[PDB]
Amino acid sequence: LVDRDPIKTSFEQWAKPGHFSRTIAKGPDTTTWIWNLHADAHDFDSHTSDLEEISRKVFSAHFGQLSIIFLWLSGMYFHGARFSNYEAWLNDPTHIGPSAQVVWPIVGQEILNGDVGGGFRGIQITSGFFQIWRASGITSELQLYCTAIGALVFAGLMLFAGWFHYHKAAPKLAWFQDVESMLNHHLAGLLGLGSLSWARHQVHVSLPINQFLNAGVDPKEIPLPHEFILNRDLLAQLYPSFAEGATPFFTLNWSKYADFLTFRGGLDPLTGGLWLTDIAHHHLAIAILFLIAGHMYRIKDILEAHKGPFTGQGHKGLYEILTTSWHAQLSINLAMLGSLTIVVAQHMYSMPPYPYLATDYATQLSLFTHHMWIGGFLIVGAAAHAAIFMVRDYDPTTRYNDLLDRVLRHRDAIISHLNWVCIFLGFHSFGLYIHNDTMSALGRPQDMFSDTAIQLQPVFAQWIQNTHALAPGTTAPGATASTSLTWGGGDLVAVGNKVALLPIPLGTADFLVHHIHAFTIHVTVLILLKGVLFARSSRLIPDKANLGFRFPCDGPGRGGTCQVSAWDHVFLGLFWMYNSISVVIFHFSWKMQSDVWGTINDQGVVTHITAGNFAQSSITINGWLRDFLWAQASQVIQSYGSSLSAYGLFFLGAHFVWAFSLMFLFSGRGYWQELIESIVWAHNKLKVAPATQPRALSIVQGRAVGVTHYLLGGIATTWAFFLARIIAVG
Amino acid sequence: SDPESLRWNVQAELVHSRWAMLGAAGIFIPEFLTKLGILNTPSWYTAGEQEYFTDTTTLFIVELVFIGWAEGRRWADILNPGCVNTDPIFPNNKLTGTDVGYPGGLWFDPLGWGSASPQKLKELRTKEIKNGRLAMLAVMGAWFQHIYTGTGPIDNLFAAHLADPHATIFAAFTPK
Amino acid sequence: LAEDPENLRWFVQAELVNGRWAMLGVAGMLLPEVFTSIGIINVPKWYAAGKEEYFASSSTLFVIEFILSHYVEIRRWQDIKNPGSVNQDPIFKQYSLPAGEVGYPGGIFNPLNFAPTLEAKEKEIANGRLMLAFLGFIIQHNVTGKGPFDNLLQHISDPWHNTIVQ
Amino acid sequence: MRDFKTYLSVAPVLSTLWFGSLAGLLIEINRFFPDALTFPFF
Amino acid sequence: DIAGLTPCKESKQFAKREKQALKKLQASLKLYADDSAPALAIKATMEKTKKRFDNYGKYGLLCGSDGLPHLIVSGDQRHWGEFITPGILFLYIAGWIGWVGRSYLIAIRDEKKPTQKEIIIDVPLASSLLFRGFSWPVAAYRELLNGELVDNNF
Ligand code: CLA
Ligand code: CLA
Ligand SMILES: CC(=CC=C/C(C)=C/C=C/C=C(C)/C=C/C=C(C)/C=C/C1=C(C)CCCC1(C)C)/C=C/C1=C(C)CCCC1(C)C
Ligand SMILES: CC(=CC=C/C(C)=C/C=C/C=C(C)\C=C\C=C(C)\C=C\C1=C(C)CCCC1(C)C)/C=C/C1=C(C)CCCC1(C)C
Ligand SMILES: CC1=C(C/C=C(\C)CCC[C@H](C)CCC[C@@H](C)CCCC(C)C)C(=O)c2ccccc2C1=O
Repeated sequence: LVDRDPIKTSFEQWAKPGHFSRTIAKGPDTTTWIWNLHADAHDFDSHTSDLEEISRKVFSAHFGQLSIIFLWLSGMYFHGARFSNYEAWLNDPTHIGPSAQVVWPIVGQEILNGDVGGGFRGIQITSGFFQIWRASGITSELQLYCTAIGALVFAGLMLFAGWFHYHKAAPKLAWFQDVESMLNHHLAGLLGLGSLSWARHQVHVSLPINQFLNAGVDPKEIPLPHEFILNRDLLAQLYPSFAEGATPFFTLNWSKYADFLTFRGGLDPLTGGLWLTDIAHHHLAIAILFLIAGHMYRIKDILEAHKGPFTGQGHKGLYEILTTSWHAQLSINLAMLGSLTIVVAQHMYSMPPYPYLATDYATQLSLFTHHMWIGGFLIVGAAAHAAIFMVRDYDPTTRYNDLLDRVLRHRDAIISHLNWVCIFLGFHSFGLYIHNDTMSALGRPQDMFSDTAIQLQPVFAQWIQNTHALAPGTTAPGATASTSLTWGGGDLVAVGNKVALLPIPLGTADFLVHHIHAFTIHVTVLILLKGVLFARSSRLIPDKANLGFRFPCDGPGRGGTCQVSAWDHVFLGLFWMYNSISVVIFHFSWKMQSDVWGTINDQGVVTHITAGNFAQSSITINGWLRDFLWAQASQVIQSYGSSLSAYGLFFLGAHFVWAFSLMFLFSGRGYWQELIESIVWAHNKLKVAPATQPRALSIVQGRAVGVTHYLLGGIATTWAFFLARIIAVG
Repeated sequence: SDPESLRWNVQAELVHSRWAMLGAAGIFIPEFLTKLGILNTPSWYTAGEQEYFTDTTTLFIVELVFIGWAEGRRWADILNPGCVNTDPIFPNNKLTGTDVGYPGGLWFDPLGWGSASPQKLKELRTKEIKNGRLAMLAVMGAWFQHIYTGTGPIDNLFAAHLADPHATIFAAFTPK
Repeated sequence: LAEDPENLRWFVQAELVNGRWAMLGVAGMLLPEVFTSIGIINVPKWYAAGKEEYFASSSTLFVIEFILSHYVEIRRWQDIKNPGSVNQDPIFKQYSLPAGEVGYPGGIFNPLNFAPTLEAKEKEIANGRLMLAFLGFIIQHNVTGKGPFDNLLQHISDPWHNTIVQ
Repeated sequence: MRDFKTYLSVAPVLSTLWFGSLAGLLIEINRFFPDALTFPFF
Repeated sequence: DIAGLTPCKESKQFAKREKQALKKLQASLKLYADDSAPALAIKATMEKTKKRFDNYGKYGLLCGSDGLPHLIVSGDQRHWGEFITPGILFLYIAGWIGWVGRSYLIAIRDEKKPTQKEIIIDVPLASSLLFRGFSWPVAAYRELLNGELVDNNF
């Protein structure tokens, strides 16, 4: 370390066994430290006992994400370009069924490459470029081929800002350890100056270049590469060059107008992607705020303020150490970032924001479950990293007697409640279904819980849905339809290939899933809540912050003394959430196809991918493999010899990989030792082993190779199960 | 703050160099030489226009039986005797090292003054134009590029195309 | 331990038997080349004696000889663990007794010996290989061919043939 | 520059320039003979 | 010849496979490439699995019912190199994977501190002990069982 510290060598450290705590990787050989090294590679209890750097690394090794997201996207714009189908698909939507990727016909490959639209062999897409891409106030294949290198530009450069940190002799403390302004900036002008800037390049150019696309043409029979300058003459069709107004204000006359916007709500008949005549106004109406907003402020003051009786004395002082944490100001974030992603996953499917979605079924549910697993994979995290706080981050105990020191005060308490909450749920929240089986398999419907047997009567309606689609008669101005076409009141006519959204009815078989979610969302959180709370000390172990937030398990005593910790609460809390999301998905498509998705023809006699089979028959939790899993999936297990086939052909692996997790999840440890030697023996006889003491998995590594597999198994299983029942009918 | 960054053979890279480059000599002067309009013409009838082809891949064999032979003999007794094991003198060997070759065996050696010194003076000559030849040929090997790319009409491959003025290739000069 | 070799006995005798049988093997070919015309596999039979009986078979022939070769060969065994073969000119060579500056062990490179008059098992060294690798050669080229060298009319110049098999 | 009795080192995963490639040259034999399931010989 | 049927010289069931199945491949009356220069079902992918006509070579190859071809390899009638030919091959290749396993290993445990030289690699692949494998004529087939790895060391 020790090596040359000094002052006295540019000469870099390539060669001399080890580094990472101090009777380190020792001279003496071993393997464990090769999963060490990668694991905990990023961490901070080592590197130095002194903040300083760390924030000087994380602001750099951050960077290389943007740059990456940036090398990525490029190979997607390039891809969504010269491996074309976008040109072809756009003159010809409702019709196509898009591609970007294609094999090369090496070995078996080609089956994977199967006629997708504007006349070519390839593998489809459920990742709605070709639909952000509607945008292109321009169109052209080589063009995206500029947007593309425009991408690699931001990268190399927005990747030499990461040389232009840590490796360059760095900023320091004040720079972040004065926080005083940060959000001031961020939200004001980027949050703002994007949404803002996005406005300017969202009616300028895009609106017009799909105002007269929503009809016909073949591009360049429209939208030149410059055309949209000073020429405010084509902006003539889509409202005035302000005619006699000057910089809004009022001494304005309308005997017949009101600038672009003229607010919509509903859905283009010919392109139901929601109206764009709005899409400017809403982004404009954003930015303003941010534009005004990012103009606080300088900190404590506002939190150093409102206290009460039982309230939070420490509210006041809610962390000096919120300029001195990270692990704290990351975990907070993840809960939001994360919880603020799966709020996407709704406003999307019950309010499409891109031209051609809904009709495009599979190219926005992929979405609504990809976005859905982040608004969850980022939340258990958002707990883990709080545990990482709760255990260690600060130097000593300087933080004292406050909102927390409070919450903890009760702790065998906040989690005392929550518990019973769950068993109240569960009993009202799952055995509920099991009634049905036991009594519908007993069979007496009189007494089930059907949308019709237990008292509810051919209506759901009177709640709040029915006071949403109907609200354009309040303080409400209006604009034909609602806000989200899926609401109770009025309207039908949505689309001329297939369908899109319509009411979406409820009652029971909507009533009780909606409740299983409760109990599922709740017991998830119990285990993370109590997990992060009891982070450091307890009446099973108090001497219990003494290593780190991991540690395998304290020891055979006290009865059990194993799981405890909170790596592990963030190990069995993943375990749930994989359900939390994995059953919410299961919900949406079985609805969204049992009803909604389906299809018009004469007299628009609606014909769902399934005549609402849901009805009386998800209520039975077998119906959930009678009507689901065994019904759909018949497309997965038919999928051989085709074009997609890579799904069925995954769906066996990964429906294997999962069923390999249990081995990592379910087993001892001096076991594979006791085994690894028999091995090590046979090894020595030929003279072939010892060097680098081969060793079994690091108790908790073992759990690391559970879980992670159990998910990348149990998950892509459906990622396959899905793309295979929306491609092809649906 | 400056790379770390290398070598050591930093000593050997420099002798496929005098290999690569001197060598490009062979192409540089014979080409242009060629001999414009010699009088003229290039015609080779002789072993070549009637005995069923002459070479191509008996070409190589004979062709680099020799290069064969000689390129090997080239670096692998450039010099290095001692020629085995077992502790470090670095290059990745000099496991010849402290012994050149032989303790009083034969005339391993060239030349008096117990070494191999091809005398002291001659930095001249080959420091200059020669590790020139390295440099030179960088840019009239960057001519190889200019000299022909553009696959004289007789083929557009993967049709961008991508605009059009007029042709290109070689013979000397330039429109400009 | 046995630093290194070794061996000895070993497979130097290993060779000479290759050497001197690759030599013979090629006497095989020698024949059909001057006053030429008659060989390849020619799966002989192999020179074939009298007009007084065989007749396709009378017998496996071929199969026998080498039952014989067989105990004569145990015999050369019957030598090399423990040195016994009067002449004694393979196991090290003749020149009676000697060479075995490698019979009790300790070689490294050990060149050897063995003609009284005179010289050596040496330039019977290199007819030694010429012929092993020759065969390599010999039943290399069949698998497409079977004949050498005319004059400068139109032969030695390789005209057109036909892959490997493929 | 490398003579006799082992040489210079190399990284953690030069196996990722050994899985990719070498092995990679082998698709390169699995299209030259675009097919197997027995094989002619040479 | 053996349990399944005969090779390619005739195999009815096999024929039907050639034909429907692939050729439906077809299946696309057109699908546009009248002259067009990409969409390559058209040329080979079929013809490369196809011009594989009433020839595949000829390989014998037994072919059961549904006429997918079965592998006997019992060293008889025709089928010998469906295991041995590609069998010794598997042997020879491996073993010269681990002959050198027991090599860029038995070359270290010595000199000075040799305690993980192996997480980096001294000669990459060994590129020194390299050919020791093709430069196995006989080799371990004697010197493994006599000396070195000698029962001693056993
Ligand atoms: C803003 C977020 C983000 C950031 C910057 C971090 C940063 C950090 N986390 Mg963290 N974390 C996050 C989100 C984040 N996390 C989330 C959402 C969770 C919930 C799962 C966690 C759960 C978590 C735990 C339990 C731990 C950390 C730890 C850490 C620290 C260790 C980093 C490391 O060595 O990489 C770790 C990554 C590897 C070693 C790479 C292995 C990745 C495998 C599992 C592959 C994943 C599957 C994928 C499909 C495989 C690729 C495809 C393949 C099939 C080809 C580091 C400070 C660790 C710590 O000890 O604190 C100091 C502790 O282990 N995190
Ligand atoms: C060079 C290496 C080498 C050699 C000679 C062997 C040899 C052996 N192993 Mg083994 N093994 C190895 C590496 C090796 N292993 C590695 C890396 C692992 C992963 C931990 C194992 C895991 C393993 C297990 C679990 C078992 C064996 C067993 C055995 C024995 C049975 C052979 C068998 O069927 O397993 C086939 C061989 C493997 C599964 C090993 C995979 C690794 C190979 C591919 C190493 C390839 C070389 C590698 C790249 C080194 C780099 C080269 C370097 C010089 C630059 C045999 C003695 C079995 C036993 O004990 O019974 C006698 C037992 O079941 N091995
Ligand atoms: C520099 C600038 C700018 C700008 C502008 C800008 C600066 C803009 C920006 C914007 C931003 C944005 C617009 C954002 C975006 C984002 C995104 C797009 C993302 C997305 C996502 C999500 C959702 C999550 C994650 C994933 C992803 C990434 C996909 C300018 C400046 C200036 C100056 C000083 C001078 C004068 C002029 C001006 C102008 C005044
Ligand atoms: C047997 C095998 C395999 C298997 C396999 C299986 C049997 C399975 C696997 C699986 C894998 C995976 C699976 C991975 C992956 C992936 C991915 C890419 C994913 C993605 C995703 C995302 C993005 C997230 C979530 C969802 C998903 C999953 C979709 C192999 C074997 C072998 C041999 C003989 C020897 C040598 C080597 C090899 C050649 C290797
Ligand atoms: C199966 C199992 C094992 C045994 C699993 C092992 C030993 C997996 C590790 C195997 C390594 C990854 C093989 C690595 C070898 C190769 C990387 C070396 C050759 C390099 C390549 C070229 C092949 C545990 O150690 C364990 C520990 C704790 C709880 C549960 C379990 C558990 O369930």
